[PDB]
Amino acid sequence: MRVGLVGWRGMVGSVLMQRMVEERDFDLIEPVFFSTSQIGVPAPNFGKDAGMLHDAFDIESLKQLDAVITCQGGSYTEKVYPALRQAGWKGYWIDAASTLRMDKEAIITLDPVNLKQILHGIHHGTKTFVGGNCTVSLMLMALGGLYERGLVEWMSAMTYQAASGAGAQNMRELISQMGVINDAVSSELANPASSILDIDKKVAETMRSGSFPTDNFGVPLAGSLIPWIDVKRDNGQSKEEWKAGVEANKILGLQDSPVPIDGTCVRIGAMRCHSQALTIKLKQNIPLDEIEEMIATHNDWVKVIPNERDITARELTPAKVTGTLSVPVGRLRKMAMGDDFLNAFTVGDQLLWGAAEPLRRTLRIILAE
Amino acid sequence: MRVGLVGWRGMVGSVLMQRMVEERDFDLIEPVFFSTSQIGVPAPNFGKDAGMLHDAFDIESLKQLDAVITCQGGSYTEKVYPALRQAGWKGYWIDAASTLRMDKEAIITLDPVNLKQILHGIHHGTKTFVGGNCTVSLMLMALGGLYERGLVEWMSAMTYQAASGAGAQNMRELISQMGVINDAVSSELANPASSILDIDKKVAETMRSGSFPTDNFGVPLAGSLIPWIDVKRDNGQSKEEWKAGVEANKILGLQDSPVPIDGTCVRIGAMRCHSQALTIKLKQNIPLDEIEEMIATHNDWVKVIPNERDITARELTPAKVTGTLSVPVGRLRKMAMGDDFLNAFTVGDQLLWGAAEPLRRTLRIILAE
Ligand SMILES: NC(=O)C1=CN([C@@H]2O[C@H](COP(=O)(O)OP(=O)(O)OC[C@H]3O[C@@H](n4cnc5c(N)ncnc54)[C@H](OP(=O)(O)O)[C@@H]3O)[C@@H](O)[C@H]2O)C=CC1
Ligand SMILES: NC(=O)C1=CN([C@@H]2O[C@H](COP(=O)(O)OP(=O)(O)OC[C@H]3O[C@@H](n4cnc5c(N)ncnc54)[C@H](OP(=O)(O)O)[C@@H]3O)[C@@H](O)[C@H]2O)C=CC1
Repeated sequence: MRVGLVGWRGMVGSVLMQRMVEERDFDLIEPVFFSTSQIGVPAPNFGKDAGMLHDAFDIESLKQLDAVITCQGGSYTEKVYPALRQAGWKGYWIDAASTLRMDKEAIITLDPVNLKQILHGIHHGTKTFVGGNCTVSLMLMALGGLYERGLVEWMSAMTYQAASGAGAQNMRELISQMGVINDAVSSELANPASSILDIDKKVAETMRSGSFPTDNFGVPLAGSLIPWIDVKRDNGQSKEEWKAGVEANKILGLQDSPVPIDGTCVRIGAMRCHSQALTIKLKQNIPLDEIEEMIATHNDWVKVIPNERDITARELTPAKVTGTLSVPVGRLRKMAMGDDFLNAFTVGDQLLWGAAEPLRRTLRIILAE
Repeated sequence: MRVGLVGWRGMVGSVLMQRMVEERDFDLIEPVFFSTSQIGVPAPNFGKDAGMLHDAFDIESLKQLDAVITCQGGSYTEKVYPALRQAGWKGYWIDAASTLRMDKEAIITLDPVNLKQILHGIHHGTKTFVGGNCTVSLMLMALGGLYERGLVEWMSAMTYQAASGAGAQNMRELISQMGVINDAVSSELANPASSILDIDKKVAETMRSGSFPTDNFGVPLAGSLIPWIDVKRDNGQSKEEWKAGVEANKILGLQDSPVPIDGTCVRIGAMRCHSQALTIKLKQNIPLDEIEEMIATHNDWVKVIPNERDITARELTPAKVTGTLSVPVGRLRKMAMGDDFLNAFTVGDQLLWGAAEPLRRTLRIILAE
């Protein structure tokens, strides 16, 4: 099987390449690397000599592939995908971009949750598989056990999303802002007797100055937060908040009687892990022990963290989860509103299960079929 | 009126002193400054000569006062208050500490919300007024218009709390961690050709190293978050989470039929502003227009922000709010769950309305009556 890799050099592409090498996926395929700016240059060697970098916009060369995994971006897909399908290409298009996500011909891939849907799609001619919004994937990887049993009446999700989710330059900007903040008061901080209010005044002024690097976020992120991600929609939601409801329900195949999912998506100063504080209304008053069981047994990556202070601080955080495929869920308890109200706090790496991993897994499933 | 000041030198006390100077509160009282570390030397001069520093632990001295405003802390209140009351002192004790908050002889003070209760208390013998938990005060300052009309059935609050809530040293630690993170990749941070994954790798290692400065938080805060604040309670709640409901209902005078308030309190890398994402269940389907008016007209500090991307990014954040008495609230909209489900996001400075402001206002109220 000849598999084309587009967008392998970017952020999500690099995590994918790294994962494909670790799982030795290249041993199972004939890799062909593409580029939109380094055509002709020798292709990267991840174990196999793939030759030179091909032209990512050459529909005719793309047509000779059996599948394509693209991490290039939405505009790329919009430009190339239509022309490629129209050229008669019937190969598998595995995309990280949100472009085709809601197309009737496409399946949002998150196999630990919807393997059956994916298989039925493969067995019935579906050739387009798209990774879901990073936030949706991480939410379902944590609560799949509940949704799977149709136990969720509705769910409010307040998120704490990492800078990396907006882009590599956004992550760089976050760390730069951190340095600028510290630079401004490094002397005072070194002086044990310095005034905290003096340090505070200086930090606020620094964050508010024109020199503070905010090209990418538009406003400060380090030392602050931004309660709005992506474009505004007519009902007042941001596109980020809207995606949760429509994507989760498509993944679960609940379009006919969707579960209401809503909340506020907030950008915080975390590097690359998204965390979510959920208010889950259950259709029944299930004993907490059984709830923890349903959650834990859903997949190999979710992890129920005991509702104890010390352990929660050490394991239910971005510092702990970053760079791993682990999806811890903690603070599980019934809420003051009633025993059919379940509180849950989860953390997940949005570059792995939230981006690269489903693409990886989808190729292995297709190969296995 | 002779008023003793205890804890005027610390973080909260310093914010209080500056506010008392700005409002010219000292022109209406005879201030007596107390110390827990050194006496006999001249007291601070915030306008008028106040004499020497008095022994904050001397019962006889405290008995000579008409009131005491203390920001010293609970340890101090526990040592002094009981003895002072047992000694027959009937003066007003205005406290920033949580010690007496749920005491049957104490009223939690947040006059823009419960002036009536405070006045009633003063006219009927109540001599102890305690400022509420910062998160409670900030939430009620933003949503008072709704609670005042008994329109809230329940509310789920997911917070984003600043380092200052934990203390001056915690704020310093947050900034130091930011510096350590930046230092680790400072050299390549600005080079767009360097691997963002390698940068991420180094930041992750740095945060995980034993030498990362975590003496106060125990784990990293900068670049991460900690979904647990204060000690665990027998149900699944942390003490911080538990406070919200009991304190809010006491302030509102609904202890016999309380509004269920619950959620997860999370510490994030902000300096001195607490933000909250609320899922508000209304008892009736009220037009969003009326809700906005109700919220906006409740007090002089709440500020309702249009539900638009750019204005939200610049107005509804700690960067905007820090060091000010403004309490913006935005993202107001009905949720997918139904027209009686209201989403809201608010930000407030936890050292002002969340700590110092209620104390000086209570003093002014007592002076007037
Ligand atoms: N960030 C996240 O957490 C998530 C992102 N996604 C999606 O994944 C897709 C790709 O995102 P992302 O990987 O962040 O995009 P990047 O900008 O990091 O990479 C995309 C392309 O930009 C080109 N490029 C230009 N300059 C550079 C450079 N200096 N270094 C490396 N590549 C460069 C490369 O193409 P070429 O080699 O041809 O020049 C690369 O393939 C997007 O559609 C995004 O929405 C989905 C879920 C999560
Ligand atoms: N931080 C926050 O956001 C909030 C705090 N609170 C409460 O306010 C109370 C006080 O907190 P906080 O103000 O942070 O306590 P601080 O540690 O900042 O100050 C308390 C006392 O420590 C002594 N002290 C010792 N060294 C110093 C120093 N180098 N500089 C200044 N003072 C020093 C002073 O007492 P002396 O002059 O007698 O030596 C001072 O009054 C607590 O009960 C807390 O729970 C309530 C809501 C919010």
